[PDB]
Order: sequence, then structure tokens, then C-alpha cells
Amino acid sequence: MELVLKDAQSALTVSETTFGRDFNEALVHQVVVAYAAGASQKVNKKMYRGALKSILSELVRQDRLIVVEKFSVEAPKTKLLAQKLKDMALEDVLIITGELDENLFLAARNLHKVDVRDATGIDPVSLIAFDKVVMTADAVKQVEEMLA
Amino acid sequence: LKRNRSHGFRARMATKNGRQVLARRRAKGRARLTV
Amino acid sequence: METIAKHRHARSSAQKVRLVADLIRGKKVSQALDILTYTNKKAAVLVKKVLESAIANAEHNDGADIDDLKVTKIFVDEGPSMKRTSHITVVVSDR
Amino acid sequence: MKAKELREKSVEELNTELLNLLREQFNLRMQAASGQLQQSHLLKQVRRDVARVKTLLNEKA
Amino acid sequence: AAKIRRDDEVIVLTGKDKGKRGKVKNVLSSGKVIVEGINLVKKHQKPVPALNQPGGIVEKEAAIQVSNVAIFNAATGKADRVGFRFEDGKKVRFFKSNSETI
RNA sequence: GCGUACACGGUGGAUGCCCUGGCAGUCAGAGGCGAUGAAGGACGUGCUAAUCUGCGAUAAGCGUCGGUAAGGUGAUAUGAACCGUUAUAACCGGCGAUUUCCGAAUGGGGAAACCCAGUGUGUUUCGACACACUAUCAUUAACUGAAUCCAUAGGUUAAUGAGGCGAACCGGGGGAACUGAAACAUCUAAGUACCCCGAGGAAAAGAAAUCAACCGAGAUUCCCCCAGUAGCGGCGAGCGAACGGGGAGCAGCCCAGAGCCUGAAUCAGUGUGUGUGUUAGUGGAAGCGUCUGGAAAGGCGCGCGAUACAGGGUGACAGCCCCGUACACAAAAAUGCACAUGCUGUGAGCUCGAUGAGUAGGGCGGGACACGUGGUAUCCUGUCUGAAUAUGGGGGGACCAUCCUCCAAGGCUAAAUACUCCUGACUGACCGAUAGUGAACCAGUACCGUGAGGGAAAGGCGAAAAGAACCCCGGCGAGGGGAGUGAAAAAGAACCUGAAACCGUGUACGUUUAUAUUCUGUAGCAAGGUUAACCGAAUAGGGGAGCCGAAGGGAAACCGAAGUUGCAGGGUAU
Repeated sequence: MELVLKDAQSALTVSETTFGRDFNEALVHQVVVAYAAGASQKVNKKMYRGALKSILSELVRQDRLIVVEKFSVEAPKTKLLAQKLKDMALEDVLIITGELDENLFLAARNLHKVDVRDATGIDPVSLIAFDKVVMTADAVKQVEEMLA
Repeated sequence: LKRNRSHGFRARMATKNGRQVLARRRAKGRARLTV
Repeated sequence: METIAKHRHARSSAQKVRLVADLIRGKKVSQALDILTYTNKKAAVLVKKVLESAIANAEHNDGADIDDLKVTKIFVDEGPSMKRTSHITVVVSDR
Repeated sequence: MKAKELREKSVEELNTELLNLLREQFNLRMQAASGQLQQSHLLKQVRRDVARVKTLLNEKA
Repeated sequence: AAKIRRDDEVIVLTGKDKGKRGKVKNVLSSGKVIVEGINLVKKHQKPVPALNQPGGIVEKEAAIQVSNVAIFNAATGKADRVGFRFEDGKKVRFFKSNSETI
């Protein structure tokens, strides 16, 4: 599908199977059950790819995924992140990116409603916990190459 | 005096059984191991 | 008005004290104590003590006219077992 | 207190400690037996002083 | 170190003594504090013929937690927090809220 | 005389709140202590009637150096009495002194906390007090030393090991009954419990005279598959491999004798300084008003901090009550971990040589070898005989040929690995006093058995004892009533919330986890999937020695198939 970066009026194309695949309730239920059990059960890469693609497509169809060119704070202060989130009127969002930023990670550390984690450490529980997810084009392509 | 001769601490210690029984008794932790 | 006098953990059989009290049930306090003065039962002393305590409390706190005081609610309950103990209760009022 | 007696020669330390342990101990025990010495910190201070003086004379010399 | 010590003026924030000021007399080892004229009790002391019995009911002061009383400063008249700083050769407590000097 | 229902009562604890409690796991050190007296007890030490803890007549402690230092003098659990309050109150830590008796207990005796001693030194007194020594076995060294000159046996002295206990692991030597074939023979139980020795915290072993044989893997040490395949058993129950194939680690050794040039890297011990920990600690963010409510931490309004909304408690649910946390710092002296650094002994590399000789093998007599020589075996004896040595041996299907190994009778090698008696920290789709530990409590206590051994029940006042001052009755007791505190006393020390069973009164009326088999659904992809063990700031992603399907079928002449892996469900086999 095609998504809007909402910061530069640039349209980005993504694989249909990722953001445009049908939502398989059984797969998501199985994945969340396995995650809860592991929090020993067999885990497969294909199952994880299917679940992440399904949840991402569902969120896109629900307008729960919004992407930005870059999300960071000029200084390692939580107030900067808080005011930046307030500007967009975002309170319960999941910040996902590529290489971890020391300033952004420090700012988001105390925020209970906001969690920061690496692209490779993405889990469905984090995606479903927060209402919306803020990612970046680099993170989007990283996820796309991870899922192949 | 028969009690001292029979259950005396030294008399018990004179034998290996006395040492092992008193050791396990202490392990249990009784206030009086023999008397 | 009402007056209360009770004893706890009395070292006596509950049934015996109940039977003794039944003799004075529904009777004037003055008449009850006068009759109990010569009673030879062991519980006679206990009932005398409780009634005198009741009248003393009435005269110290309640109003006068203690002679017309009447026996209203006298009972005994089984107590803790260590010869079962008993709890004696007397509620008396002129009315 | 702690260091005032440290500099003194061993002879006077021995004299004072022996005199204390021979006289003050008897006085305080008899007072306690008879009910005197209402304040008990005298026992504490005298016992500590005798212990401190006796701690010397072994490692110092 | 203790933020509250002798010769310190404090106000009880809650516990039937709101808005009343006083001076701390003693602090218990369990964290309780004693301030004259904030909490008067009616201890029913048992009379004794010796030991110079005060007589009748003694209207003394009970012990209250330090956490339930805040420190007072005369610079602004409102209770404020306190931290600790290092002076030229000693460490002393300094209030918060513009850092009033004790 | 009782019953039909209600209210008050007393032995009474079903129910519910958690706790100064236990239990299961994870990450690290330690993975032993001591004759310089191990572990544990007995008795004492407080202004003390008693307990925990500390200590030992110097007794809830002392000298020194650091941190903190204004409350403390340990608490249970109060009272009396103390010091100082800005560095000699008190608290924590390191370094030192003392440390009664029994206890291996070590001078002797002996009944555990008891008795009796001897030798030498100091005693400013020599009545008497303090200190050191006074046991046994074994070894090394020194001095003496009969038979017997020396040397030995014996004696004296200096030094070293052991006097015991400790949960588990390793090897070796023995080791049972219960045991299933409805008992039982070959066997399983089981080489389990148990007894002994050695000493290591990890141990032993640790680098081929290794296996197939004509191709091949190349140290020891642990792990999933192969694999419950072969094989073993009245082929039944049941037991049970690797050559070989992948992961952790992979380092090999040396001298085995001669020299050359040599004190050339390394090792163990011993100073200096650098960095991080152990060993006391420092700093460290931010809020009010009304309402409600005993009290706010309940919620309403608007604020601040957040590297810190992890957590503790504070009159009910706290970021801004604080203690704390994130984070930044800190050692006078002692201490581990790696460095450059001076020194004492080992001490590099090169060449030339042997390859650990009464040794391999062999004879007459056993051990366990399921089998007493029978279809028959390995280390060897009591003793004798007896190989060339690297040009040779073990040997390999014995063989010719060909091939691996050793270079044959020295041992060293931390690495990857089993476990926690105890120590430090964290967690609990674990329990809540009839549970959890036997014991949440003065519990391995009371108590029982003269010993082994067994073994309980017993908790919740009140947030704050602020404990019902006082007055009265009562016997100057016990008990109760007014008054008062207390939110409540339908919270009162016999004190958490509190239903009945039982007994009385008045009221209206009458008298088994787990290993397989099969079927159900659901989901991925597809002739594919799952990857095992492992790597991996970590259920991400890699990693298929390992499993089955499989453009194949068929008779490799010939023609030309869509299965697996997870989840939840059930029945069956013990």
C-alpha cells in the first residue's frame, strides 16, 4: 500500500503483504498465547512474520500507524519529549525506530505511557498495548527486510 | 550414679556411635543431647 | 430507668444458680434480699452480692426509692471451662 | 581522658589502676548492697576506666 | 542526617493541627517528634503517693510522626522542602523554594 | 411442661486482611575451618524478676585510624540515672589486646562445663599472685648413644602432619531383603541404602602401541539425534553401542643426554605506582484551595520535577510526608582482580644422539570372567626362561601387496563439567497458623520413651497505651456500675472482623506428573516445513552431523501424485 509521511508530503510504498494483508485472528491469538506462556513453547520465524504483518495491516486499516521522518529530542530531557508529544496531542503511543538514540531513550525512560525499543526487539504485546505507533522510514524498511 | 556411668557424655564419646548420635542430635538442635 | 449488676467467670454450676434465682424471680428486690439473707445455699451469697451491688449503683447514679426496686431480668449463662464457670446477670428497676 | 593518661609512665598507671580496682570497686559494691549510689553511671565509668588501664601494660610494654 | 533537629520551627500539615506552628522539643528514635502546643492528650495517669504525683488528669503531649509535620521558614511564611549542601568546611541544611539560608 | 420466629448472652472460630514465616527458582563469591586450641555447649556480664544479641572477671566491652555525629546510653518493654550537642556523647567499618570452664580438648583423674597437680620466669613482700611449658602417634634434622670400633636399638632437643567436625561430587574394595514373569531357574531389584580409605573443589583421565581396511575421523572432557536401530531375555515383560557423523573448549607437554653459543621469552616469591571492587558513607527533582470523610493518600480545579511514576511505610489508595530510586561522588588503614616496575632460584633457541631391556613373549597353580577346560578368557603371581630395536613392533581378514599407529614398559596439562552445609542479592497464574517448615509464638520448646526416637497445640486490643483519671458498691479482694479518654470501649489488657450447633429470658399463638498410539478443529508455507544441541544486551536473529515428505513412477529396460510442523480437546496403553 501507499502511506503518507505527514511531515514532507512524501508518499512511501510498502509491501501489500505487510500493511495490506487480511487480519488472521487465529494467528494473532496463537502468537499472544505463546508470548504469554514464554513470559517452554515452540516459536517459529514464519509465525512471527505472519503475526506482525497481520497486526500491522490491521493497525494501518484502523489508522493506528503513523510514520515520521525522524523522532528525537535535541537534548536528553524528558520535558522536551513530553512537550513534543503534547504538540501532536499524543499520550499513549509506542515509539519505534532503528539505532537507539541516547537522548530520546533517556527522555522516554520515565514515561509510563510511552515505550522505546529497538526494531529487532519488536513484539506484538507492545504494538497492541498502546493505541498508536510512531515509526520512521528507516525502521519501516528495516522491518520490511526482516520479514522478507 | 548408674545414670552417669551409662549415659555419661565421656562414656558415649568413648565409642563412635556416641559421636555420631550426638552429632546428629546437635544437627536436630535439642537443648539436651543426652542429659 | 434501669439498673444492671453482673459477675463474670463465677466458679459455680450455671444450673444451680439459675434454680436459685428462679426462686426470687418476679419479686421485690428488698423482699428478695430479705429472703436470701437466711438462705444456706452457696449461690445465696453471690445473689446477695449482685443485688447489693445493683442497689448501690442505683443509689449512686440512678434516683431514690430503692426500696420499691423490683427484680426484672435475672439470668445465668454457662462460662468458660478450665466445674464449669458461670456468668450472673441481674437487671432491676422499680417500674 | 583517652589520651591524657597515655603519656604517663607505667609506674603511675599501675599505681592508679591498682588503687582504683582495690578501693572504688569495694566502695561501689558495698554502696549497691546497702542501697546507696542512686546513680549507676559511676559503675559504668569506673569499670570502663579500669578496663582501659588494664588493656595497657601488655602490648605497650 | 535529620532534616528536623532541635531549635527548628515546624507546622503540622495534617492531624487536627493544620496551620498551627510550634518548636520541636525532642524526636523519638522511631521517627516521632515532640512540638509544644500542637497535640495535647488527656493521659489517665494512675495516682501514686510517692514520686510527686502531678494530681488528677495530666494534660501532656503525645508523640506524632515527623512525616505528618513539615518545616516552617519565616522568610516566606509557608512550609518548604530542605536539602543539604556543603559549606566552606561543613555540611549544613538549606531550605528549598529559592534556597533560604538557615 | 414444650414448640412455632425475633433480640441479648457465654466454651465456641466457618469466613476474610495481611504479617518480623516458610517453600520453589535465578545471578556471584566461597567453595572448608583449627594446636597460635575448629564446630558447639555450661556458667556468668545490664540500676534487673526473665529473654535475644554482644562480651568473658579488661565481660551488652577496650587502644588506633576514617564516615556520621545531636541524640544516645542495643532491644524485648517501660521506669530510674548519665554524657555531650559541632567533633573525646552515641553509631558503622578496618587494624590490634583480652577472650572463664567443658568440648579432638592435648599435665593427670573424671561424671561436660568438676577435682588434683609438677617444672621455669617475674615478684620492689615471697604468706602467696601473674605468665610459659608439662599428652599421644608418624616423619625430617641436630646432639648423645649397649649388644657391636663406627654405625644401630634407646634417650634429649628444633621443625612439620593428625588428633574433630563438615550437605553434596570422584575412584577403588565389599555390599544385601523387599524385587516382575500371579512363586520360580538366565535376569531385573542393585551395584541402590550401607562400611572403609585418599585428598581435590570440582575430581579422575587428559594428547593413541585409537577403530574400519586398501576410501577414511584424528587430545581429554559434557550435550540433543542417530536410538530405544542392531543386539541381549522361557525373544515377553524389559535392558541396551559405537567406528561414523554437529555444538562448549580445543594447547599441548616436557624433560627422557651431550654440546654450542645463554643468565635470550616464561614460572613461583618479594617492593613501587596506575584503574576497579570488598571494607563506613555523601549529594540527589518537584503542590496547593474547596468538598467529602476521625484523620485523605477518595475523587474536583489548575501547577512543578522526572536519567528518578522500582519500592517502604506515614490516622483510608501518595511522584511533589519523608526514607528512597535514576544519576553523580567517596577510604586514614586493610584487602582481591591486570598492568610497567628492581631483585632472589628455574631459567631461550640450534645441532647431534637413544627412545625408557630381564622388556615383549613363554611354563607348571585363581580370582570375577552366565559356563568348575568344557563350545573358553584378561593385569600376574612361588619361581625360571626370554626379543633385532625404530633398519622394529601392534597389527589390520591373519596373509603377498597395501594401510594407521608407536617410535615399547615417566608422569604433568587449568579450558568446556556434577552439587550447595553456609554467605550476598533478586523473583514468585506458591501457601496464608487444621495451610505453609515439626516449629511465623522463648519450637526441634513443653512433653513422652531412663536410650535410639517421636513430638505437639498455643498469634492478632487500640494507627497512636493516649491502657476505663476519678467516684461508688464490694471483703483493704474478685467483680460490677456511673464519669472520662478513646472515631468507635456493639475496640477494654481473657482485648481483629464474627453463624450456628448447646443452654435461658421477654415478645404474638397453641399445647499421580510424564512416554507413546488414535481421532477433532484450527494456522503457515509448499514440494516444504520444522531446525536438535548451541551462538546470540537474548523467547530478535542465526544455527538443519541430526526427521519425515519428495517429477516421480517403474523392472533405472521404459514412461512422464501436496505433505509437514505448533496450539488447544478427548479415549487407550503404566
